[PDB]
Amino acid sequence: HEMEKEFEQIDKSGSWAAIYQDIRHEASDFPCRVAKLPKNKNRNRYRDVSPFDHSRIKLHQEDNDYINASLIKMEEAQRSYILTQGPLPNTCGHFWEMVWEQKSRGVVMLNRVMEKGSLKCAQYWPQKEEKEMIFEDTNLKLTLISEDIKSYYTVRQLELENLTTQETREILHFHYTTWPDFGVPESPASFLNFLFKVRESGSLSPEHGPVVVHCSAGIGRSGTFCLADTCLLLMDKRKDPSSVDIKKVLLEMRKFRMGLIQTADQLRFSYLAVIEGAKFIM
Ligand SMILES: [Mg+2]
Repeated sequence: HEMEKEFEQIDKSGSWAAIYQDIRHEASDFPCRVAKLPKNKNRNRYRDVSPFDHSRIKLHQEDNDYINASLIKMEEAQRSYILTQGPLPNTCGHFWEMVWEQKSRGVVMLNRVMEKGSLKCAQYWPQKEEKEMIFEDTNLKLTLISEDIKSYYTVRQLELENLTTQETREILHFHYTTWPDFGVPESPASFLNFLFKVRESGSLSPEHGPVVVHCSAGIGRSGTFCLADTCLLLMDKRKDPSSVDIKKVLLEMRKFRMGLIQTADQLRFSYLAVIEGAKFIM
């Protein structure tokens, strides 16, 4: 591989910081007028992280249609993802309305609810079978049916019911529970095993709505997930897999949501995950 020796070169020169700065400078800037309306102030977890108007997900019920979520439609890779912030105590109803309305089958969570003793996401799913959640604003019920708890991630079977129609769906909740408190994983092996399990589930199939991916702001770890998955798809489809340019792919993604990949260490980690995943995509 070359991005393999190309990885070596960037490591060698200590230019991750510079390459990452270049991405920030080159990234698209589109308007986020709706996210910034006064009435949406309490629907944003971070004032500095907003969906662009052109790609935001719109809620369908008769109220206010806004949720901080973006559709990332990766044209060449042929896969779409919704990236969204960790829901707030007042937007869990909206979050599950989005999953229903967009026909998602999987939700991918990349943080723990509390990290370093600080809350990063509301408890937006039920931890106990007998204590289901009812979101009275959006008329949805959510029940934990089972979970498969593993050392580095947990997969939950959730039943989401539209209480208006009594229709139900099974939603798979893929929760990577072991991202470090500071920095990125030393090795991408667990992250890749996690991604491959999400893939294996069918949750990323074009038969279903886009997978919902989140972390706390929905741009950093979430960025890393969608970037690695898309690069690996492009290296599998493209006539010559060495032509896939991770910085170009990330700029393409950032036409859909700002800020994806939040640090130079995250950008390095994405490269490393894609290089290692490729060996596995053998
Ligand atoms: Mg119990």
